[PDB]
Amino acid sequence: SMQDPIADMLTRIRNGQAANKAAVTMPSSKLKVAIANVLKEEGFIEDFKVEGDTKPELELTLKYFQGKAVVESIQRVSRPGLRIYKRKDELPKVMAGLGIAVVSTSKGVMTDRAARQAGLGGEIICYVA
Amino acid sequence: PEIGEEVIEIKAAARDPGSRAKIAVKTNDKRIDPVGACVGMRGARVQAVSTELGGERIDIVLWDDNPAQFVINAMAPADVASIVVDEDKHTMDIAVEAGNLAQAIGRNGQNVRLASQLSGWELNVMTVDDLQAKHQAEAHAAIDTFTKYLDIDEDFATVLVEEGFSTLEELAYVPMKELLEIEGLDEPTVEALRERAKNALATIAQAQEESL
Amino acid sequence: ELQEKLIAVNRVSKTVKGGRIFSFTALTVVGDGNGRVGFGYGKAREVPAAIQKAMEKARRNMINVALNNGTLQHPVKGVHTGSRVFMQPASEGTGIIAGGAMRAVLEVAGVHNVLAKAYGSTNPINVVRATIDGLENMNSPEMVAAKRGKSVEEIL
Amino acid sequence: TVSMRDMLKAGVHFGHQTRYWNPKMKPFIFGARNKVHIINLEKTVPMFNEALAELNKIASRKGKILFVGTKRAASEAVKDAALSCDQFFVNHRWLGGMLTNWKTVRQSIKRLKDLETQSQDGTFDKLTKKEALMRTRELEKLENSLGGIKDMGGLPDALFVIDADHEHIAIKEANNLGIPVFAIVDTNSDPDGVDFVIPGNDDAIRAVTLYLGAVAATVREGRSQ
Amino acid sequence: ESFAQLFEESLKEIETRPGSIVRGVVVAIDKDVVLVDAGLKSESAIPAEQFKNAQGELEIQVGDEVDVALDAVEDGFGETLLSREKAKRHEAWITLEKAYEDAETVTGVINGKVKGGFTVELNGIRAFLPGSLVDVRPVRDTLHLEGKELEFKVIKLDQKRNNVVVSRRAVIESEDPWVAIAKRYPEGTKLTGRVTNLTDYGCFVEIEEGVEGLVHVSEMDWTNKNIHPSKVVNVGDVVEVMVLDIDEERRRISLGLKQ
RNA sequence: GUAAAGCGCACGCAGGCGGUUUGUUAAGUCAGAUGUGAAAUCCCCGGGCUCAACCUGGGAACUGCAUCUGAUACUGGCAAG
RNA sequence: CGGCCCCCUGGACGAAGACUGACGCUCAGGUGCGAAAGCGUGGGGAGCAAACAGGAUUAGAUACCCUGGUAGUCCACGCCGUAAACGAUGUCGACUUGGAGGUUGUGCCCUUGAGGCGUGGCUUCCGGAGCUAACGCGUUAAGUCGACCGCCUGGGGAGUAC
Repeated sequence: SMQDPIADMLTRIRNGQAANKAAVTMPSSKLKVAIANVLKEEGFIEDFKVEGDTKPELELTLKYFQGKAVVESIQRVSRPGLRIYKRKDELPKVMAGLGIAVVSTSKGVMTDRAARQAGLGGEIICYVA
Repeated sequence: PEIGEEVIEIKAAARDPGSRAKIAVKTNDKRIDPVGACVGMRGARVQAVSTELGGERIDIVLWDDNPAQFVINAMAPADVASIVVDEDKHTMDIAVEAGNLAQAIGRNGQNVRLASQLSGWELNVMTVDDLQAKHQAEAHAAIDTFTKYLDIDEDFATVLVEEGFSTLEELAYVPMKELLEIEGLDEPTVEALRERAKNALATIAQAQEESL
Repeated sequence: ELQEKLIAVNRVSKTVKGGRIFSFTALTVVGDGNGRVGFGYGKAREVPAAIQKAMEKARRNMINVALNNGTLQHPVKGVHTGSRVFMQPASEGTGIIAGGAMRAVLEVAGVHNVLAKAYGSTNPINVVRATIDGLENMNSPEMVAAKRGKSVEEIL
Repeated sequence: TVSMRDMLKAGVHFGHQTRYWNPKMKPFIFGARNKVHIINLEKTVPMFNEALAELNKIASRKGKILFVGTKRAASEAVKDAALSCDQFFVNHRWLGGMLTNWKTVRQSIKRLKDLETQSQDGTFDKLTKKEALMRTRELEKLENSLGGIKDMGGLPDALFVIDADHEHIAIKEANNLGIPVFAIVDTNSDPDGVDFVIPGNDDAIRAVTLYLGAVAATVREGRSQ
Repeated sequence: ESFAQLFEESLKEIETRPGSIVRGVVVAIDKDVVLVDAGLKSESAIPAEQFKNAQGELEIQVGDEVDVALDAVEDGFGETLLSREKAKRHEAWITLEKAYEDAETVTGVINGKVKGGFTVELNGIRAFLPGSLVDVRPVRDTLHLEGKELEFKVIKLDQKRNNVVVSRRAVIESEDPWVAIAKRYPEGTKLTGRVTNLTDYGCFVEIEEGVEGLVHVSEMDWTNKNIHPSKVVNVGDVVEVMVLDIDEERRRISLGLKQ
């Protein structure tokens, strides 16, 4: 059964990048939306678009720089089987700071740097590079 | 042997036998490295030509692409930073610093001729400051010419030539929409001021009629 | 200017009607002490000829690597067939902490400071290939900025 | 330069069947007519123009062009095209490693040249018959194989090809060496190795001729420049 | 723009599948291959034997136009099924024209009954007939001057199997294959059938409304085993064959050619 | 899959995991504080034995536990969809 | 699991709608089904055939071959619980280029004809990216991921002893 929506998102994105798909669509969720927004802010994607009322569909638009994809790597870290929660000091650095780590915090979902700046940790969703 | 089996693209060989012999070479991007093959293990083959016909300062430059990269490569072995261009006689104006000019110029009558035939035309070694000096000696002149072009009032002309790049000398062929962004652009009049400059050119041709 | 290291040389056999024909394989690697690196794997009936071939091949099929000053830009993994390799940027003075073929390639590459372990197989050929792969994929800050449409200070 | 109507007349828009296509060509396909793929001329034309411009630029800097077609339908035409602009060509079977293994083939060229000289300039006749027949046969072989590229000297600076899938060996060689590739690529073909792809009917004779003629004209222009 | 889309549907509108629109201009002749271009993906490898008329020499130079046939695409490279079949549609149209006025008038010269019925030939092709049709009455053209010239007056046609029998004389006078498969049966009814594919043990001549015949390898000639059918007859040609044997059950009508 | 390693196949309790929206809670989670976490040991900056080991001042650390005050994105609970 | 028929009976798929409203996935223990051989009791017994007997072959022939031939194979009700019980590939879900078929639905289309254009289910082969020690797998993954379980830790001794 479908158990982890976010991870499914990330896999879809990965597969689109692999296959040189322009855009990747999937059912929408708020957490998914926020993640997409974070990615866009962090520039791994061009734009995201949710559409629909009863069952809305998130549609991300993937990014390709000099042929190859932008999202070099994208992994979940927290997962239903095994959750990961980090305190602000302990927060990670993806690719020695070049990549990002999406982290959900009390004040919303943000990149690891942003969280560090804020002064708070939380659940580590995914690394992106 | 790579050059012999068409692996080291060797165009011209602008070199002065009996002194310095610097020459650039191109190659089909395939992990070949042209200069490297010409040099060898610690200048293995380089030493051969060094003591071949006589003590010569042979040099190899990694040709990049087109003639623009040939300019810098012709200034080697030294440190080029920038260069000017033109039409038929572009005259590569070498732009380096006094400190690095000592080696770049090397000898008054040696590296100034060896690097002159490098591109096939001729080079004009200059200085970083020299470039700027001549650079400004050009902004004032599309203006530094008794202003024989458009002409209207002078108080507006100063404020227009402040923002104006390359004065107005034949600037109508450029973007005719960025001067309308200037604070003060009602009906097409500045787009008309440039037309006046065009008329001034015709007036200059009429002056040629006055002299021919 | 280029420096060249023969990593290994190995005798390999071919059985024929008469008996065993022996030959020699030479694994070399070359580099300019900067980003640029290339390995070559030559074969000949005699050893010196085989290493000569290895050098020739290495000199061609060279690859560039984006080095932050003496070390790497971030931890990087690279694999090839059995040899799976981890290598990690390190502070000036630490030197090349790496084993075997891997070491050699790093030195010619002109990296001076790394912490580096070869998991899995340590078959010199495969492990050097894996190293090269890890070095190639490694991107720089400017590169990622360009990829992503940002400035370097935005990425830090 | 080359108009769309002319291409349509030639039969460029036609492309291979629907069981023989390549999904990397899906962009370049427009539709499928009578279970036959149609190439999108709207997307073909601009790129063809581009490719022409690049070829012209190459010519301007005194670039060496190699014209490859071994389809044996358009071998005559490719040779004609090469000659019109006095460039080089391989209208018969491409020798495996012609470019990569140039140095060996260069000897081959030299032997061919020597044989030609013997035939023509020497005027020595008086050769043992069988031996003379053998030398003649060798000459014919070498002319067929390396006739166009004999005056080439080194390695070309660009590579025009009539079929990518058919000449994939040449393409691969060009890629290994880094020579620019200008390929006519039908729906069945693989354009990944190609630098300046050209979606067009490699098979049809008139279309091939048209492709060649425009290429030759732009080479001549660049030479004039 | 939609220029191209409109053109695509235009060019759809101005071609059809079968060999109907005489469009292919002969753009290269050499012996033994003619080639055309009917606005198809490729040029047809035409035989010379589709295009020589009734005495053995060619008739069309460069630029000449005949339609070919379609609905089969790309055996690996190329385009068509041959154009004489197109001529068969014109012959069918001429035969149908009879219906209008109840009399199709041509020349028809029927010397001898292949399979009971005199063979009647229209200009290039020769068709086979059922017995009654050669003669309106018991007149029997065996006493007429050999290969005589009258006309063809249609007595019988099979309407799915191209067997058409016509009346040469007497100007004044004016599932489906397998249930009733007893028409060409009795022992020896000969037929005019085009061969389709020679499978190295066979030839597969099969013409008579969706059946299959095999003249396989043993008869074919008057040599048994060293024969290799491709050498000895043809590809795609109408020949002498007769039944010799029928299965109505395991649908193997085993024709012969040594007759 | 072939190197050791997918139960012969199913159903299914306990257990593990759980679509989507809103509200609420605040258990998990995070932040801050307080209490404690003996001294010695380890590490940092110092000092004293001629140096060192050794001795030694101050810090840091002791990743934890308990409480109180917040945060509520996520996980959980409860209520409605 | 294979001749037809009838009776009782489980599942699958498609077509539209209508409803319920997360009721789901996985599963240690547990429970059930589980080829062939084998066991028990009672029936049956044509053919075949472990065992057995004879004839050959052979150095020997406790085999292969031949002639016979009993358990068994068949039925009923119990037990046994294992097989290279194999796709040597756990189950469920999602995503990622293609081609050629088979089978079984179903929508439209002049079925003008065996057809034309789609859209579902199951299924055979080839092959791309990717993966793989390679062989190969390749939208039915051995690719990219998530949930749960089972299992492995050098060869023998040993899947044996207690």
